[PDB]
Parts: sequence; structure tokens; C-alpha cells
Amino acid sequence: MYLLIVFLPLLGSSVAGFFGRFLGSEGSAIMTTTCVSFSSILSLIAFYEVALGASACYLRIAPWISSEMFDASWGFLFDSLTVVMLIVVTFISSLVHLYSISYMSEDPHSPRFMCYLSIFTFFMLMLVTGDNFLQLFLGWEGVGLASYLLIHFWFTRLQADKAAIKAMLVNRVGDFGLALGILGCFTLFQTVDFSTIFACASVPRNSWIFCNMRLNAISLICILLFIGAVGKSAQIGLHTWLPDAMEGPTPVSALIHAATMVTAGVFMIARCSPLFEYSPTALIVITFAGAMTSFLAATTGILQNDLKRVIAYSTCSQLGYMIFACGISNYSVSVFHLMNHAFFKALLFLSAGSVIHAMSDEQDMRKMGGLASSFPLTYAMMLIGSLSLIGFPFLTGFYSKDVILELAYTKYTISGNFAFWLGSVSVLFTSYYSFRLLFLTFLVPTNSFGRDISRCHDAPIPMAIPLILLALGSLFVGYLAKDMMIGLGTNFWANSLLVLPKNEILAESEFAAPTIIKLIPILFSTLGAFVAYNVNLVADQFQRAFQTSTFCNRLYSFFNKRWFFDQVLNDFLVRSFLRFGYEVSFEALDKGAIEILGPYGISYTFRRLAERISQ
Amino acid sequence: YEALAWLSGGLGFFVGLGLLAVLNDKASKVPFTPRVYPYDNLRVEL
Amino acid sequence: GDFRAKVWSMTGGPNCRPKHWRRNTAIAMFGVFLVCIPIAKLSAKLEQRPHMPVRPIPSQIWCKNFGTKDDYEKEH
Amino acid sequence: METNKNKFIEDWGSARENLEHNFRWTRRNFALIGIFGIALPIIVYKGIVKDFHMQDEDAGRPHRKFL
Amino acid sequence: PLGTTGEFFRRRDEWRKHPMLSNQMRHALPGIGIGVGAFCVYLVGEQ
Amino acid sequence: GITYKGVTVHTPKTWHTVTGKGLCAVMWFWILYRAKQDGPVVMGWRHPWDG
Amino acid sequence: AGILLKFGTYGFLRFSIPMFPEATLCFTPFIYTLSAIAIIYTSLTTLRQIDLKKIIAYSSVAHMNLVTIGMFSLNIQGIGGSILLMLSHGLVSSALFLCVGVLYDRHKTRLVRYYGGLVSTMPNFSTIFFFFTLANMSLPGTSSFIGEFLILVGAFQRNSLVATLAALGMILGAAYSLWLYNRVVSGNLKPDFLHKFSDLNGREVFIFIPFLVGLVWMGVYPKVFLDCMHTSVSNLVQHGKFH
Amino acid sequence: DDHLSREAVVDRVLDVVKSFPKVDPSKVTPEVHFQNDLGLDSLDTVEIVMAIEEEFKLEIPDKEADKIDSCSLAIEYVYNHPMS
Amino acid sequence: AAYFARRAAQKERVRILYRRALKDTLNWAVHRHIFYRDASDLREKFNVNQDVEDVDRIDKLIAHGEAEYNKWRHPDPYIVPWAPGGSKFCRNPTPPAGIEIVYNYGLED
Ligand SMILES: CCCCCCCCCCCCCCCCCC(=O)O[C@@H](COC(=O)CCCCCCCCCCCCCCC)COP(=O)(O)OCC[N+](C)(C)C
Ligand SMILES: CCCCCCCCCCCC(=O)SCCNC(=O)CCNC(=O)[C@H](O)C(C)(C)COP(=O)(O)O
Repeated sequence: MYLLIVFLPLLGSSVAGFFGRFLGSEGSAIMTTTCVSFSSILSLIAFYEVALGASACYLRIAPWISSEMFDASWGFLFDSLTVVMLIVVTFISSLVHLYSISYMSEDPHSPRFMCYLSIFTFFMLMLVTGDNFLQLFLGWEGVGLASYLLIHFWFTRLQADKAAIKAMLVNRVGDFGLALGILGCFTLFQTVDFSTIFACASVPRNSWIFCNMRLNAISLICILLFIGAVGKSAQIGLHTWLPDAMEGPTPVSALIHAATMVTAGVFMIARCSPLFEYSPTALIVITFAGAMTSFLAATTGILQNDLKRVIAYSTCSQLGYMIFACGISNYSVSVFHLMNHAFFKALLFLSAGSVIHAMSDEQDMRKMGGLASSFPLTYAMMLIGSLSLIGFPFLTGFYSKDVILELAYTKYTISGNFAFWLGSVSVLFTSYYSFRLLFLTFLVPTNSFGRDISRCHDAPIPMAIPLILLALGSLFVGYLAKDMMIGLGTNFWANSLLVLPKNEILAESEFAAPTIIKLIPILFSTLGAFVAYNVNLVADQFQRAFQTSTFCNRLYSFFNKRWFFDQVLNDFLVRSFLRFGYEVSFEALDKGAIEILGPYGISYTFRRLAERISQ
Repeated sequence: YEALAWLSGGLGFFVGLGLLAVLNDKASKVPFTPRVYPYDNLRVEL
Repeated sequence: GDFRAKVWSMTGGPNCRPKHWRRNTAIAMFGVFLVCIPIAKLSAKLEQRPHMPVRPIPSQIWCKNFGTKDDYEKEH
Repeated sequence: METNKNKFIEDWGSARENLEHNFRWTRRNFALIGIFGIALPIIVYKGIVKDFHMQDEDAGRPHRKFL
Repeated sequence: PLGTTGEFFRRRDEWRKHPMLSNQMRHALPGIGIGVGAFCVYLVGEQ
Repeated sequence: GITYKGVTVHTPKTWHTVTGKGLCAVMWFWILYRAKQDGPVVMGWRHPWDG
Repeated sequence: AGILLKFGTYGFLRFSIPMFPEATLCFTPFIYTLSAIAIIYTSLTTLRQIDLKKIIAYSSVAHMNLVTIGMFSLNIQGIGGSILLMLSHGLVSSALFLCVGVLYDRHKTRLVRYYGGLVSTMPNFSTIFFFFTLANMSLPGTSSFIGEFLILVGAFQRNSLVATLAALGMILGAAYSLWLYNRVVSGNLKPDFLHKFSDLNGREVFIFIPFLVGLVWMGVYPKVFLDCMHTSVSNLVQHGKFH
Repeated sequence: DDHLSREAVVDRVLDVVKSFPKVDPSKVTPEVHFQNDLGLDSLDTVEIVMAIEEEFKLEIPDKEADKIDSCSLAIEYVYNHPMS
Repeated sequence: AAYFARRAAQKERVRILYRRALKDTLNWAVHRHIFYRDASDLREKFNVNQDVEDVDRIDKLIAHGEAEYNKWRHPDPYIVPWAPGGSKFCRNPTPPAGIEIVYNYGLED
């Protein structure tokens, strides 16, 4: 029963990819959807058997690496944190498979798409259910590979190839970080299993010799794990691959670039809660980077004019808040935001994909105008998604998006006020662009061409049912989960999370916080909505199009080009390494100096020495 | 080369804002005492 | 695909849509069910579940290991 | 089945293959070869040897000669 | 308007109106015409 | 459907607009009901009987 | 690239490590520096290659150099991972060079730029090449990962600097491996010099099947291989180490 | 993907040049040049080409966009493209 | 004089400049209602002089116009999706014209 959940997608993809000719372009899709749907059904069964019926099940298949106390095994970890992640990943995967039967119906390569996403779902199930680092690393590298593959779905696209390669580059930097962290765990605790490090992670307090100075092990391991997760969680170190990775198909950008793999590092750091807890130094940089990214994405996403690109910055902002909520030792609030976000953000992408499918793929908000009554269902879907994105009061967004800032204020440190300031400020920009998306599209006099208007063709049945399910989710899931995940002492995280008694700002927050701060995110959101209305519907002659010469248009280029960081990083690291990979080595090494004074360059004196001994 | 200064300047804004948080000293203005728990602040539990 | 109809395309060509795919789909579901039966049998055979459930869960209908790990001293 | 192999490719391929004829010990390239031939190996050698020395210092054991 | 090219653009794209979609400002919140009515009826009905 | 002067759009489906309107109405009702019940709780007007 | 590159490592594991134990300790840092600089230099050199053969010949050099880092780090993890990665390379490099050979025996180019976007024409070879260059990446579940990660673990038991450079070797190894994969199997076709060309016949599609099964058997269950060697490796590491 | 024939294009192409009021919408021909017969400037000609660009969704490259000064060349160029 | 070759580059340069300026101001003006006055002013600007005869007042004017245009590029201009630079060019491209694939290869004798 419990082994099935992770192997149905794998087996279904294997058969649908090896024998995709037999099942055709539709049988493969429907069977993959069937397999993932029953996987989600057994995931719900496991959720009932584990979450409500609190009893974690543990099963071990066979040792993977049976060396000197490196006993990595194929065992599985099914705790409360695992099941709440499963009921997200497999549910969203099944609904995206349903969505992609009709969306990916005119395309030739239908079975390959299904098999790709199904092996990817298997990899991420292995990640989530993994009992030790190596299995977790296996699923993590597998999901990275599958993300690269889906970016590379249209191989003939030259831009998509480069985007996938750059995504692989940043993912491999993350691989470096996380592999070093994982191995550093073994050199300390002589194990990689979750249940051993957590049981004994407080005893050691020694400092290591890590190649430059003497550093504490736990702090060093946590820093290395963060360097591993920066690429996967899309943090300040390396997160330039999300906006450029939207060249792939919409459903994968809908399914995965918004729900779980972007939060895969979040789930990883939450899983190892009683390892980051003993290093207060690490939590500082976690909060710092979370605020940094939540501000960067919000600032960069306000001047974008692309349908599928502007929302990627919103997803990056959400990742920033998730990392911040992780750094406050309140991962329960972080996973609460995770489950709230996985509904409405996926809903927003699915509605956008439904719109873009009907308008013949014209993802430029400069074009679409007022045809909201043409697409009322999708309008309602994305309205629910965007309102949950705002944190609309008494909706699934408010139960986390306001509580995170409230907890941010209640902690008093140097970086705490900084991070709280950035989180409060980012609300304005996030609301501004999330409302400009609804304003410049479907709420202004139309500018789209007649050839796209005449098409119409409202979203059919296959890609409307998942939209309906996500809409009904991101309207009541937050309310039904607020009490049962964060209930001021609920029995939902017996072994999934370790809450430090000292860094436990939950009880004092709700009562000692002023009433004014509990409503100021709402005021910021309303201010952003009013600003968007002014600049997009009334005052758009100078506030939207400014004919400035200097010092103002460069500001327009600054936010649009993402602080020019996509160019500085390239020219300063990738270009430099590309040049110096050959310039030094292939010229002044290998064949060269080792050759001119080596085999036959000038040591072949015998040819010049031949006609001197016959005298 | 012009784009390079924005990365230094942009990070300069954050450390400048980070310096402001240092000068603000949010840590010492807590309206609450440190938490107290029974059994010697859970000494046997730790 | 003018030439693409000549390649084998193990997972399916550009637009294959074979003459009889529904029967292949049905036999595929039957094969998946047959191959996942032993997976279920193995899963029910190895599952510890150290803690007893608070309420009767749909488990313990095929799983017999319940509360078998509250003896953490005779462990190899 | 053999490729056309147009003429504007094999010349560059042989130039990449036969680069051994273009080397005249220019001073800038002499510094470039010298640094990556000696200094970086020396720097990394000091790195590992001092890492071993610092590891042995904490344990208190005398340092190996490491010739 | 006047300017020898603004009017030229306006004349050809007079279909941009399409009265059903010239101004979708009445339907910003399509469910508020019935939602508030249902809410108020329940408010006065339960009491 | 019909064309204005060269652009014609298919009529939106009945099973789409009806569900959109009804679902918007029900979420508005849920929002307003949640405001009625625990509105004073999050605005500090009254505490949930804990003091 | 399948056997001859093993003579040096096997000779080190037979007549160098046991007979000269304290000499091995005294020469340990020098080998670390040589292997690290070899890994880095070869990785940077191989990413600007146009020869269809050297592109993976340098990968072989990088893997063999990474072998010595844990082979000379006296440890049960290091040596065990050394032989496991050695067998893994003996399989994966052989498979890659067979793929290059079949590519060359049809077109006779010995270049990289000529081939491009042939996935629509040879899908079976595309999948096989993807799996082989995927194993070269050192994915967990493939042959190279278990051995190579064991080498990293064993070296990090001894030293903390050099094998971090070894791990940095794979931050570019995987990158240029997928980039090399994308030169050939991706993009639009160029039927200006690729008029006619076929896919693998019955011989060379079956020849890879032992490679595939051995690769997956390495990846998912390497216990049987580690089972037969833990006595010999432990005896090797403890020789002349009385205490 | 209907591959609309020329007879389905000879009206929308003529619509923009009929809507052009600087010249009388009474002496326009499918074969006419705006530089001599209809007497247009050297600047307003590209305005009609751009208007066609919004009329029919297709990007005409900058290289030969200005070479189309006759109404025959515009319809010919939009018809010659397959995906028009 | 009387050589249109020298007078040529002025005409195509100014016409292409008008085209690209119209494209960039359409990029700037998301709403077509505010685009009307912007386009009117843009065409008036190119018609301000409209009467140059001398060979000294032709190259400097176009150079100044091009240099000022270099300051306004609108980093993200609109591109048709299937155009060379859009979101759907080379998505599912038509197969090339002619290639053949043989079947019997590597047989015996
Ligand atoms: C160390 C390995 C660990 C395991 C990794 C497994 C991950 C999957 C590895 C293969 C992924 C597929 C990549 C194949 C090459 C991609 C391009 C290609 O050639 O695709 C082939 C084949 O497509 C496939 O992807 C089939 C391969 C199987 C994919 C599914 C893999 C499932 C089994 C692996 C995972 C099993 C579970 C784990 C096992 C323990 C043809 O595609 P068509 O759609 O037919 O295009 C037609 C070409 N043309 C237009 C020109 C006419
Ligand atoms: C942020 C940057 C600040 C703002 C930047 C704004 C940039 C403004 C650029 C302005 C550049 C100009 O004025 S460009 C204006 C150039 N105008 C001319 O050359 C007039 C030449 N006239 C003629 O040749 C004949 O009358 C005739 C053949 C009939 C006409 O045909 P043509 O027309 O083919 O020439």
C-alpha cells in the first residue's frame, strides 16, 4: 500500500515511454493520469493513516551502500511532514496531468511529455519519502535532471537549450553545496540517516579545520546545506534560472516551477529541523537571504510585461518569504505557507496557460485588452489565485501572509528588523504587479489583434476541472488547515519538527503584537491596488509612459533587466571561465611546453645529431 | 562595466540598510521577559 | 514528418495514433495491475509502524506489524 | 552515407589540431604559463600541507616532516 | 485625434469597441451581484 | 457568433459563465460569513474569550 | 580507456600502498595537489574541444585522476570507492567510446559541429547516448555516483581542502557533459551534409544491453561488489600500521 | 491553417488604403504605387505597412519593409508567407 | 552632383528610423488611446524640418536622430511569437526537405 505511491508513476512512465507506440498519443496520457490519480488516492489514504491517526510507518527495502558504517538503505520515512508534502505533490501532479491532456493535445510529442513528468514525480516522491541524505540526494538530483529535461522539451529551440544548460549549471552549484553538506554530516555523526543525527545532534560542540580556519561543525554543515539549497530554493546566491526557464511548456512551469521543487530546499531544511536549530549563526543568514530574495523578486517583477515571466518573480518572492519563515524556527508556518501557495500559484499559472492556449500564445500584456466576459471562468480562477496571492483577509492567503510578518516583528534582533522591513515593503510591489496583470489584461480597452480575438475557443473540459479543484482548494484549505497545523500547540508535528523552547515566538506573538501591524499589510495591499489602478486606468499618460532623457529611463532599464545581474554574472563568471578554459590551458599547457621540450619539440636532437658520429 | 556598479551599488543599499538595522538596535527593546518553564527550564528534557 | 515516418521512435513518432490503441491501453492497465500486486504484497510484508493508531485506520487489514518496535533493546 | 565535409571546416579543425606551430615564448604568455605551471601548484601544496599541520596541531601530535 | 496619424489608427480599429467588450468595468466582480444578496438573505433569515 | 466590422467571437459557453458567476457568489458569501464570525478577533475588537 | 588506465591504479593498490606505507604518508600532499590540478585543468580544457574523440578522452583523464585522490587516502571508504569508480569508468568510458565509434563509422567526420539535431532520425541511439552521458554525470542510481561519492567521503576523512577541489571538478564535469550532449542530439537538423544515415542495427543495439544492465546493477545495488572486497581493502589499509 | 486564397485577402489589404483619407478612397487600385499615382510622402507609406502589420499578425523584417511602396507587393508578401 | 546615390541613404535611413521609432513608441504606449498623441508627436518631429537641401544639414541630423534613438531602446520590445525572436519560432518546425534513411546496414558480406 505504502510502497505503491512512489512506484506507480515510475512504472507507468516506464511502460508509456518504452511502448509509447502501442498506447498512442492519448492512451499514454490517460494512463499516466490514471496512475498518478491512484497514487494521489493512496497518498490521501496514507495521510489519513498517518496524520490524523498519528503513527509514523517506517519500511526498509534493502541496503544501498553497505560499507563501513555508511549504511544508506532504501528505507522510507513517512511522518506528518512527509504526508502533508505528498498530498500536495501527487495531487498537483495528477491535476496537472489532467490539465495537460487537453493542453498538450495539438502537440506531436504527447507521450514523451507524460513520461517525463511521471518519472519526475517518481523522483520527487523518492525525495520526500527518503529516510537518509543519499536517498534524498538521489531524488533531489533526479528532480533537477527532470526539470532540465522539461526545459529542453523542444530541443530545436536554441534559446531553450541555453536556458536548460544554465539551469543545470546553477543546479550543479547547488549539488556541490548539498553534497558537501551531506558528506560533512557523515564525518561528524558517522551516519547519514535522519533518525540518528536528530537523536544525537546536540552532543558535539567541536570546531573543524575546514581548509581555511577553525569553524564549528554544526554551523559549517548548516551553511553548506544552505549553499546546497540556494540553487533549488532559488535564493540570492543563484536564482537567475527561473525567469529564463519559462521558455518550456506552461504546465511544467505551472506544475513544478511554482509548487514543490522551488520549495524542495524548503522541505529539506524543514525536514532537518533539529540540525539548523543548534546553529543560531545559520538562521541569521537564512533570514537575511529570505528577506534579500523577497525584496529582489518583488522589485524586479513590477516592470515586466510578459505573461509567463512576470509570475515567476512572484514565485521567487514567495520562496523568499518561505525561507524567511524557515529562518525563524517556525517551519510549521513555513509549511503552512507552502501548502497555501501550492494551490493558488498553480491555479494562477493554469489559468494563464488556459488563456494563452486560446489566444494562440501571445504572452505580452501590451496586447491583451478587455475581453474578460469572453473568458469568465478563467477570470474567476485567476482572481481567486491572485486574491490568495495578496493575502486577502479571511482567505487562504491571509492565514499565512500576515502571520509571517507578525512573527517577523515579534523577534528582536538586528536582522529581524531588517527582514521585517523588507517583508512589509515587498507587499506593495507584489500587490502592484499582481494587480497590473489583471489590469493590463482583461480590464483595459482591447489592443489584441483580430486574428486572436476571432479564435475564442474557451477552455474545454479536460483543463477546466483541475482549475475548479484548485479554485475550491485555495478558498477553504487555508481555513481548514490553520487550526490543524498551527493551533498554538497542536499534536501534528510529534517527530516532523523540533521547536526550540527559546526560539518559540508563537504564543507571545498573537497577544503582544499591536493591532495596527495586524492590519498594515491590508493597507499596503490596498495602496498597491490603488496605485495600479491609477497607473493602468486613469493616470497612464506620464505615470506609465515617461519620455525622460536620463536618470529616469535608466531606472526603467534597471528593474526590467533584473538589476543587470543576468548580464554581470554571465560576463564575470561564465564568460571568464569559457575564455580561460582554453586560453591558458590549451595554449600554454598540454600540447606545448610539455611538447616542445618533451617528446618531439626540441628534444629530438638525434636527427640533428645523426650526421656527426659517422666522421 | 556600467552594469557592474549596480551590483555593488545594489548590494551597497542592502548593507547600508543592514547598517541601519545595526544602528537601530532592535534586540534590546523587547517588551517581554525571557521565557520561564518548569523543571529548571526543562533541564531533564534537554 | 516526411522522413519521420521511417524512424522507429520507441516512445512513438510525431503523431502515431495507431489503429488499435484502446486494446493496448487496456492490456497496459492489466499489466500494471499485475506487476503492482507483488509490490503491494512486499509492502504489507515489511512495514513496522511502531505506534498503535489512535483510531482504526484502513491499515491492519493486510499489515500485521503494529507496536512491534516498543522493545528497543533486542535490536540488531 | 559519408558527409559532404565542406572545405571551410577541416582547415580550422587542423589549425586546432596543429596549434603546436604557433608558440614563440612571448613575455605575457611566459608569465601566464609560469603562474599556472608553478605558482598555483605551490599555492595549493601549501594549502594541503598547512591543512594537515593545523589538523595535527589540535590533536597535539608532532607534525610529520612531509618531504 | 488630430495629428495626421492618430486619427488614422482610430479609424481602422473602431472594431476595438465591440460594445459587449468595450468597457468590462461592470463585471470586475461578477459574483457580487448575487453573493451579497445571498449573504444578506442568510443574515436576515437565520435571525 | 456575430461580427462588428470584421471581427467575430464565439459566444461564451453557458456551462462556463454560470459556474463562474455562482462560484464567485459563493466565495463572496464565504468571505462575508468569515468576516461576520471572527472579524473582531483579528481586528482586536474582541478576544476569543481568553482574558 | 577500459583496461590500460587501470594498470597504474592497480599497480598503486598492489606494489605501492602496502610496501611503502610511511612513504605514502610523506608523499600524500603532493599527489593531492597533482590530482586536483589535473582535474581542474582537464575540466577547463575539455569544454572547448571540437574533436569527437578527445571530448570524452579528457573525461577519462579527469575520472582517473579523481580515482587517485581516494586511492591514496588510506581509508576503507576511499579505496573501496576507488575500485568502484574504476569499474564504473571502465564501463561508462567504454560505452561512450562505442557510441563515438558507431557515430564515426557511418559519417566518418571525427568532428562535433557536423552532427546536430539527429534525435528525430536516430531515437534509439539518442536514448542510449543520453543514458551513457547520464551515467558519466554520476547520478545516484548510476554506476559512477556510489564510487565517486565514496572517494569524496574517504578523502574528507583525511583532508578537507584538496577533495573539495575534486568535488568542484564535478561542478563543471556535469555541465560540459550535458553541453556536449546538446551539441549533437538537440537543435534543428542540417541536411546539407547529412543526406543519408541510419540507426543502430541488431548488433549494436544488443551490445549496449550488457552495459545498461551492468550500469543499473552498479547503481541500485552495489552491495554484492562491496561484499567481496571489504576484507581485502581493510587488510590493505591496515598493513604496516601496528599500534 | 485554412490557407486563405488571394480573393479572401484582396479586401482587407485594400481596407487600410481605403481608410487612408489623405488620398481619395475612390481611385485606389490593387495595383498602385503610393509614390507617384496616389501622391504620398516618403514617410506616411510605412504607416500603411505597419497598419497591415496590426491587421495581419506577421512580422515583416526591417530589410525589405521599406521596399514595399506598391500595394501589389504587400498582398504578395503576406500571401507568400505560409503561416500568414 | 545630380547623383541619387548620395541622396539615397538619407531616404531609407529616415524611413527605417520612422518605422523603428513607431515600433518602440508602440512598445512604450501599452494603451492605444494614449498612443495616438504619441504617434502624432512622433510624426510631427520627423516633419519639423522636412525641407533640407544642403549636404551639410543631412548627415549630422540623421546621426543626431540615431544617437538619440540609441538612448531609447525599450529593453523588451514586442516580438511576434513565430517571428525570429518570439516565443513560438522554431517550436514545432516543419521537417527539412529531403533526407533518406537506409534499413539494411552492417550485414554479412
Ligand atoms: C543513471 C540513470 C538513472 C535512471 C535515469 C532514468 C531517467 C530516464 C532516462 C531516459 C530519459 C529519456 C531521454 C531519452 C532521449 C530524449 C530524446 C529522445 O530520443 O527520445 C526518444 C525516446 O523517448 C523517450 O524518452 C523514451 C525513453 C524512456 C523515457 C521514460 C524513462 C522511464 C524509465 C526510466 C525510469 C524508470 C524508473 C526508475 C528505474 C529504477 C524519442 O522521442 P520521440 O518522442 O519518439 O521523438 C521522435 C523523434 N523524431 C521527432 C525525430 C521522430
Ligand atoms: C531618450 C532619448 C531622447 C528622445 C529621443 C528622440 C529621438 C528623436 C529623433 C529625431 C530624428 C529626426 O528628427 S529625423 C527627421 C529627418 N527629416 C528629413 O530628413 C527631411 C528630408 N526631406 C526630404 O528629403 C524631402 O523633402 C522628401 C524626399 C520629400 C522627404 O522624404 P524623406 O522623409 O524620405 O527624406
